[PDB]
Amino acid sequence: MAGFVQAPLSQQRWVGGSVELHCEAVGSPVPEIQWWFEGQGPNDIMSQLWDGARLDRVHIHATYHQHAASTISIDTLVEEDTGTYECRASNDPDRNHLTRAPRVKWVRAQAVVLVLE
Amino acid sequence: AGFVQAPLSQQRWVGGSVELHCEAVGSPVPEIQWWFEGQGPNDIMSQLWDGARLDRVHIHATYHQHAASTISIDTLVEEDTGTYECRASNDPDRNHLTRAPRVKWVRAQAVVLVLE
Repeated sequence: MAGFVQAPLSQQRWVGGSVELHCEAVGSPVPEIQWWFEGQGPNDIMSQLWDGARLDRVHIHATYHQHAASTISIDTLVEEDTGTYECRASNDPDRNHLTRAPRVKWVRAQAVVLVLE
Repeated sequence: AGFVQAPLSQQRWVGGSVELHCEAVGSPVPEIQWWFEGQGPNDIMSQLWDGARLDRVHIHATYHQHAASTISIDTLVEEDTGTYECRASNDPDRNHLTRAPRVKWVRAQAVVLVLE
């Protein structure tokens, strides 16, 4: 299984600033970490963030020696960066792809980021 | 509200016990709840309560400066296996006095596996 030894921390930032969130997890094998995001307002749903997202303002750096560590950074914040950021970790062999054995659950830990003008 | 410590996944034995811990900050000091979802595509997340499962589940919390909460489970059985979720919020409407603006609580999860 996979478990968190550090969760990302909620924070309030300013339009034009930056934010950095950190996540750490253990397991054997060493788990993979992904970052996911959900905006405000009942239209928005959780989707995966990727290195280079949002016009290359989002950056993800990860290492996997002995334990999983991952940092997500966002340049030059705008208001719509506001929302819930979620770190997910798993060492399930089928987590990528499958096959209709349909469904690895990743453990999740959340931080809310509020961007004010 | 944010977490400064999430619960940690662990593997235990039928007949054993487990203890999960959660810590969160905010101002006002946020409330913490624990929720649980079993394995197998039938199961959905539901709130755990102090005394649950025939009084095998106990929840102790304190809210001075920061929110700290511990859930303990006595005498484990296989169906205690699943995902345990700590939720935290300091939203004034979270104990949802009908007022229809749907508070989101921040969540942090640990998986507990109970093997025979």
